[PDB]
Amino acid sequence: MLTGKQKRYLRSLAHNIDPIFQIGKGGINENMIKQIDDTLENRELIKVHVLQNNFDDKKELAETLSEATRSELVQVIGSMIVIYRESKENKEIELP
Repeated sequence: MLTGKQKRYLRSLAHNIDPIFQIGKGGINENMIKQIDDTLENRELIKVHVLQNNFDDKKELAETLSEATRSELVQVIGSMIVIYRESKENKEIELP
C-alpha cells in the first residue's frame, strides 16, 4: 500500500508521535498486536515500541508486524517502529 515517497512524508509524522502499543522483548506477540490491531485500526499512523533490542532484528519483526498490521513500515526508530495502516477514515493523512 505505501510507496517510497509516502514513507518519507509519513515516516516524519509518526516520528514526533508516541507509541501506545509496546511489544515485549521476546519479539512480536499477537496479544500485543491484538491491542495494536484496534489501536492502528482506529488511527492512520502507528508508531510501535518493540523491545527486540537488536536493530536488524527489530526490522525483521516489521516483516511480521507490517504483514500482520496490513500496513507498511515507513521506518523504524531504535525500539520504535513507524508504520502506516491503510486508509479507512478520512484523517488528515498524506501519501503522494
